Amino acid sequence: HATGLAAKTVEQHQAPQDLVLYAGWFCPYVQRSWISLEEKGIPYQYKEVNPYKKEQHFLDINPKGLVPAIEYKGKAMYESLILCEFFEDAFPEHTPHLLTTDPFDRAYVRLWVDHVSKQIVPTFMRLVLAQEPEKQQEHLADFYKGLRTLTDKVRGPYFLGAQFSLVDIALAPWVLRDYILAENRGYEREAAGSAWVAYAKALETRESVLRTQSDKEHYAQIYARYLRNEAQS
Amino acid sequence: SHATGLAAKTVEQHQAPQDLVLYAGWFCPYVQRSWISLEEKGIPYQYKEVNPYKKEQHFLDINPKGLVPAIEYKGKAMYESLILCEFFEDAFPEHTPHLLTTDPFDRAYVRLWVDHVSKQIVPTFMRLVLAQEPEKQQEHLADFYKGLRTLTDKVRGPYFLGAQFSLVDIALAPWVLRDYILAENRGYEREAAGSAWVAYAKALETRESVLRTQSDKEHYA
Ligand SMILES: N[C@@H](CCC(=O)N[C@@H](CS)C(=O)NCC(=O)O)C(=O)O
Ligand SMILES: N[C@@H](CCC(=O)N[C@@H](CS)C(=O)NCC(=O)O)C(=O)O
Repeated sequence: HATGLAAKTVEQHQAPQDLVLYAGWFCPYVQRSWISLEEKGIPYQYKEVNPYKKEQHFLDINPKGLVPAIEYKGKAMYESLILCEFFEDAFPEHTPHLLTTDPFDRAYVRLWVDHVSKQIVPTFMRLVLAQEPEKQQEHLADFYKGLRTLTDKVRGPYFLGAQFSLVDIALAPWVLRDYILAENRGYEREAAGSAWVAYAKALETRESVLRTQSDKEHYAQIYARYLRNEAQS
Repeated sequence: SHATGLAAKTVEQHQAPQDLVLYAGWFCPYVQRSWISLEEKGIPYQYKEVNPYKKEQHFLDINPKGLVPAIEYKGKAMYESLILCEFFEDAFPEHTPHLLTTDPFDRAYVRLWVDHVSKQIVPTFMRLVLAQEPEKQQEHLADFYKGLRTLTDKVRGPYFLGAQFSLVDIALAPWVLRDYILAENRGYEREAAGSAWVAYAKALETRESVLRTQSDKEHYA
């Protein structure tokens, strides 16, 4: 179960609601969708899914079995980024608009969300799973490269500037987890450049992000998560 | 090096300058996705052919990654076919049809299945072209059929959502137009994927906006 401030948030979201969020406290993809709900003040019921003992209703409405998922007005959806966009569409008067209202900026947000999903997050995983120091160093260099492609475009404090957006939300969960890299894979924020130092700090101090954060897990736990993902591959 | 057939007429019809400039390659199925959306929605555009062997400096200036499709609109530029398709919905909100629908849940549903097209079906198709060994080719073809049935399990007909044409259809159509490559070179035939695939491919490749973007066929080279 969730701990820290996240435990407070879970306890405040036990009541039934039209929107049900099927979550895992540990899951960074869930955190993306959870941050969006906390940013926009959308009402939601939080249900904790134990992946080792998934309940039957969850599987009926969500047979692929991933979190996050939602049920809303009797229909179900999954995929963290799709849910983030769905919250924008389905609660149109619940500001902030995390894609902006501007058509080009919305496209630019989607482009850089894609960079997070395609480059940054997969390399984070490959670095955790790299075994030889040489392969670890190669994947760490690639992590820096992918971080720096993004920080080249960060206006500050957030990706678009003052306006928090889905680019920030897509990435923030992995900032919260980068102590794993610092403690086990030779990473330091400073080695990716000062812009990353400042942007990481901005993401991890965002109040919505803090409200979804549990106590730090151990390396063995996340490594176990990645081996389970491999086993489901 | 230029569009042919029906596509050459469409190109000829879009040489005048417009607010929206589409940087295109006639052969590119990703370009076709974005081109189809413009033709569905009646958005004014100017078509510019990018020859990949001699890219204009201005195209590289405003689009350093140098991919097509790309657009220039109001001094700003963007690329990635599906992002452009969503951009057309947002930037031209009164040009119907709304190819992701106007319903929040159905929009998410469309996004989910565009992803399955984008992340599963098209990559498998591409692994099957490049595979050379019976080993990888037999595997990728089986995978390809698996992805098609999974999709046609949800096709309502004539199109993915039913009567309403959508970005799921658009994301896949260019590879329906190209599946003769698989048929002539990799043991593929629509009929092995089920009657539903046969009908849905027919529906996609007879779509007027699709036909407008269709050049003569290329060879396995
Ligand atoms: N692409 C998905 C990834 C979601 C995902 O992989 N979630 C993991 C937990 S972090 C999961 O639910 N795995 C299924 C399981 O452990 O049984 C998304 O963006 O939501
Ligand atoms: N993910 C891109 C793929 C675009 C792509 O690969 N375009 C090819 C043409 S089919 C290209 O421009 N390659 C660069 C070149 O050949 O110069 C999209 O969806 O737009």
